[PDB]
Amino acid sequence: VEKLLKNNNLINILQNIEQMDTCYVCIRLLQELAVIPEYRDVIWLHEKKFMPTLFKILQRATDSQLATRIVATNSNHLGIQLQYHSLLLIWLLTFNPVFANELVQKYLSDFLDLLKLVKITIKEKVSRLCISIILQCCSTRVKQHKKVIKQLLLLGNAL
Amino acid sequence: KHDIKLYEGDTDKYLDGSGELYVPPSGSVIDDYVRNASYLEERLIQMEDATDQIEVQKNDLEQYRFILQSGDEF
Repeated sequence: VEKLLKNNNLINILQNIEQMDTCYVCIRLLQELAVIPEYRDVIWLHEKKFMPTLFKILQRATDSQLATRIVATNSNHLGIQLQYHSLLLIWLLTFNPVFANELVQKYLSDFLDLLKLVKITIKEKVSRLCISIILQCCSTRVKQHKKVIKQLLLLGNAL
Repeated sequence: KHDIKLYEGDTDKYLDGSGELYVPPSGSVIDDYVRNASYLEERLIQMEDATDQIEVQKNDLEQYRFILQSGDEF
């Protein structure tokens, strides 16, 4: 799992999102492995490569109106899964107390966007997970939770 | 506040000119709309009370400006 992560070819396929097929499979392979506690630690090492792309799918959904139907990612089954997978991969790493503190400090801009997802969707899959990922980082267990809470409430209009 | 009389005219439809325009072809996120109105409203009611308060003080003082001047001379 660590080795497969370091490589060029599997991450290149994952990086592309303008072919639904490529991204869909890749995020799922990563995420499925993340269920088992041990991988979470190695998967986080290679984070900085996949993670902006995972954020890009989520942002991309917020900007394109649900009032229409496109076949790429809307309110139809394909889109619903893409968003879900990305958020699920995230949620899993964030369960570890240190990782979650580290997530907020690096990914801050991208992180605030979760609030937005909850609002535009009706999908109970997309929304539960956005709120949950925030809840984990706001937790008592997490180091420097007082700081993260200020940052969220103030900038992101969380309250 | 605006000195505007009640508008009803009772439209949800998008077919009409006014229908298309005062009612979006976009969806309805009930939270978003509530928020849009709440914040402006908080400023406005605070504003009106101020306007009234300021106006009464200015008016009293303007009236009695001249009064005290006349009285200084008598």
